[PDB]
Amino acid sequence: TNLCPFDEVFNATTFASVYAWNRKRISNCVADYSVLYNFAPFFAFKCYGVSPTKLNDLCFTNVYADSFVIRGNEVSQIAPGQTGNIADYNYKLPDDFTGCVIAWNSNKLDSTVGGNYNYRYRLFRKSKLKPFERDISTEIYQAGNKPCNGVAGVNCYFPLQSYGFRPTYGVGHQPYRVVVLSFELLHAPATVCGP
Amino acid sequence: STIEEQAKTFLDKFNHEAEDLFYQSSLASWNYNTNITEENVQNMNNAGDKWSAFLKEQSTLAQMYPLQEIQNLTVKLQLQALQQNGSSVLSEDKSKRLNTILNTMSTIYSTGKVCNPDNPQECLLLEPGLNEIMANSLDYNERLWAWESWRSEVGKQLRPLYEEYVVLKNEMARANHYEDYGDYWRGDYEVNGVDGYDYSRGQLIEDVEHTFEEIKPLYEHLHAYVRAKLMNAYPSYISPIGCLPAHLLGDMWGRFWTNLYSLTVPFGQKPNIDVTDAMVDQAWDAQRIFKEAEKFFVSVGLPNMTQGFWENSMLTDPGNVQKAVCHPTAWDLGKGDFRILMCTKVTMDDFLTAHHEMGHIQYDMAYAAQPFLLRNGANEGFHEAVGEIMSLSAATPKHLKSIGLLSPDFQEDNETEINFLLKQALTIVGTLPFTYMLEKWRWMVFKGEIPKDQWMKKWWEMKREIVGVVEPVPHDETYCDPASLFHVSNDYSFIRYYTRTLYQFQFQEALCQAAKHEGPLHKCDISNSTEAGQKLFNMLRLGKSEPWTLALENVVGAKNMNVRPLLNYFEPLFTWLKDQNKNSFVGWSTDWSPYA
Ligand SMILES: *[C@@H]1O[C@H](CO[C@@H]2O[C@@H](C)[C@@H](O)[C@@H](O)[C@@H]2O)[C@@H](O[C@@H]2O[C@H](CO)[C@@H](O)[C@H](O)[C@H]2NC(C)=O)[C@H](O)[C@H]1NC(C)=O
Ligand SMILES: *[C@@H]1O[C@H](CO)[C@@H](O[C@@H]2O[C@H](CO)[C@@H](O)[C@H](O)[C@H]2NC(C)=O)[C@H](O)[C@H]1NC(C)=O
Ligand SMILES: *[C@@H]1O[C@H](CO)[C@@H](O)[C@H](O)[C@H]1NC(C)=O
Ligand SMILES: *[C@@H]1O[C@H](CO)[C@@H](O)[C@H](O)[C@H]1NC(C)=O
Ligand SMILES: *[C@@H]1O[C@H](CO)[C@@H](O)[C@H](O)[C@H]1NC(C)=O
Ligand SMILES: *[C@@H]1O[C@H](CO)[C@@H](O)[C@H](O)[C@H]1NC(C)=O
Ligand SMILES: *[C@@H]1O[C@H](CO)[C@@H](O)[C@H](O)[C@H]1NC(C)=O
Ligand SMILES: [Zn+2]
Repeated sequence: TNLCPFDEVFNATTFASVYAWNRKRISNCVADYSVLYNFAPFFAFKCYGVSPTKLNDLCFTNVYADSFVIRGNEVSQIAPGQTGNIADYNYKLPDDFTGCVIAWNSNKLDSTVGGNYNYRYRLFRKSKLKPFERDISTEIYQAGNKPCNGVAGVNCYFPLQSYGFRPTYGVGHQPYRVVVLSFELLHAPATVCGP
Repeated sequence: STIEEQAKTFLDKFNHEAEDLFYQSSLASWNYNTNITEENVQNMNNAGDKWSAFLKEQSTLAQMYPLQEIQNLTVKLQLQALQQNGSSVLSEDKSKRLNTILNTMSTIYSTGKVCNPDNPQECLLLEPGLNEIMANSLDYNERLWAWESWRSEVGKQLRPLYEEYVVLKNEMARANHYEDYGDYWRGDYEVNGVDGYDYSRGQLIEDVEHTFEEIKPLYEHLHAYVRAKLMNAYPSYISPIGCLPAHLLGDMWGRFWTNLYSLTVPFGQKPNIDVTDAMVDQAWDAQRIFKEAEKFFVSVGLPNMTQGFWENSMLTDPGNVQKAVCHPTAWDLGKGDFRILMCTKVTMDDFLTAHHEMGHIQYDMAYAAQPFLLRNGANEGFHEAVGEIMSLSAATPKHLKSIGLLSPDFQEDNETEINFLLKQALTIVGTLPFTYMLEKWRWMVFKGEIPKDQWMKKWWEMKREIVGVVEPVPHDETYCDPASLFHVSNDYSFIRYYTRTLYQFQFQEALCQAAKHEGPLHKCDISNSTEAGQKLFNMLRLGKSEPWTLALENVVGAKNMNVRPLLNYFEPLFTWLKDQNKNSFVGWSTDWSPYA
């Protein structure tokens, strides 16, 4: 039996940034919900649409795993119907989202003295993201009426800022690795489910 | 895009950046304060320069959003903070001269030594030596020698510098669209824009005189009592109808009358309330003290301390290998980092200082959600007010009984209450006239009502008429007596102490009324009162987002400063002073001087 490889999307070395969240497909496998309760400390295991207990005896079409790390006081924005810098400009979920959100503290391997400026988020954007959309653009945000012509300067700002995690911040500024799972059902026959 | 969006975006980018730079500066300063080493000094100096450079650059980049097109009052205070010009309005030569004058005055104050008329190799400085003489000596001549020497071998060297400093600061204030430097200082209390909560810069003065008029009688009675009991230690040196000489007040400048408790004790026989022996015999340490103080704050609804507070903070002297500055301070590094640096010992004073510092920490934690520039007290007199009001309840005998100290069959007599009230009055009520006189003198000097050739004459006339203190030796126009104080040699404000002293008792009265307390106000404990915690937290969380008038109204229900709560606290002492002063003269005469 080919088990679902939920061992590389939950235990990788380096996770993606907020503005470049990775998406890995999981299909044609057998569920391993038991090992999911490893890494016992969970800051959140909120689920939507379906109950965690009944997720075992359910067959779907495709399961998507999205991974990124956000600060402590911003985990609340990973949920339907939320507004904020993370929700509007980085990651948006639909109002009818079905799945679970998993978050746990990571201030042991995602922080360093001096600052971990390898994780960055989008701060300014002209529009607001529609649900499930990425944007790896790096143009200069025009905050005025005079064109910037792709350089920095008055009323022209770089869109991406860097967190700078340090291992002495609080439980709201400390890093938190967040993995969200989405369940979709299509006209194709259901295959992704265990015994 | 209107100016509103352009200002909002600029502030939104400034407030991520400032957070990182301030954190790294605060971490460097904390590392220096824990380890006094050359490498740490280098890191502190190298990290406290990027902050200044970035602040100046953003202030220069924030002058293009005029404050008449912006209509949000939350974005108009950040721009007010960021648009201050300071000393940048001056030329390069003027700024260099001002910095040199300030540094020279600070150096002369710090490294200042007076030397004896006797053998000239052994001679002292202020700390220690010139404070031990002023605090623990009963000789009339030695105190006079110290008082005259400090103002003779230091005061001469600041007047030529203070003249140019006054001129340059007035020119800078006028260039920054003000009236003088005193108006610049008063601008902290200025509120405009919000209807019904305005406060002009000139109204602060009038409020100060209005409060001092009501404060006058209690201070006059206390002055008469201190004069009456101070004539026993100096039988032939104090006039029954005159003013108290300046070198007999228990302090170098007479700021506090605390060191007169040994000479002016109401009932000497009865001890005071001390729990040092009880703490020692119960095996108490710094951890126990801070846990009890934490339980005190938990009892009123305020939250716990952060887990990082216990691990990242130093509460005991490291020892001999490490060298640190043993000054009790509360640190708000930002981004969730709260630390307390204090060399705790097993003493009642440290027990109260722990509550004071944790009150500061709670105040800092309250407004962590506000923007960076608004993360401060509403005015310059709330942080100490909160500390003192939270410290006051800890010294009550009932709270001591609650925490298992002091025997549970203690008889709280009606004489230890008088002793405690007089001890509190010697340090709370005896400093308001001094602060008022000093601030009024500096304000009049800045405005120009006092010409340059009348500084000392006006200073001594004001001290004689307001405070009730007469100089022991005549002073000409060559001395500069006010500059001998730390807060005058180093550029600092002084009315914040008066303002905080009036604020603290208003806060205490409001919280005790909210706690359903019955009896005298000085027997009040706010423990086990959720309402008194919510009422305070409603103001603690605002920060600078709202004017100080609204913040004061949110707690005390009033609109401005008041002195009735202060005089209610000292009411039994006031009645006792009337009872004891029946056969004495209440008041002083300006004419009498010791050298007349
Ligand atoms: C603050 O209150 C605690 C808890 O007391 C309880 O809650 C009160 C509101 C009231 O309803 C009491 O009757 C309750 O017992 C006090 O702690 C108790 O103190 C008494 C002293 O008589 C002691 O016998 C109990 O064992 C204590 N309970 C504990 C430690 O859990 C505390 O003394 C109060 N602090 C004050 C009044 O300053
Ligand atoms: C701070 O100082 C700068 C100059 O150092 C001021 O900028 C000038 O202000 C005057 C005032 O009318 C204008 O005429 C100039 O056009 C401004 N720019 C320059 C380059 O001179 C600035 O206004 C000052 N800030 C405040 C709050 O007064
Ligand atoms: C996660 O990876 C680490 C690194 O080798 C390993 O020690 C640990 O056992 C892994 N945990 C799981 C649940 O796979
Ligand atoms: C002021 O700016 C803040 C910043 O978001 C905004 O929430 C608030 O609504 C603004 N005030 C008004 C009256 O619109
Ligand atoms: C504060 O800490 C104590 C002991 O750690 C705990 O019992 C209490 O529940 C905490 N308070 C809150 C509000 O969590
Ligand atoms: C502080 O102590 C010494 C210098 O006194 C220093 O070498 C050491 O690294 C410091 N300890 C810390 C930072 O924990
Ligand atoms: C204290 O109480 C006693 C007993 O009533 C009374 O005689 C005395 O005047 C009161 N005041 C003082 C200061 O002792
Ligand atoms: Zn304080």
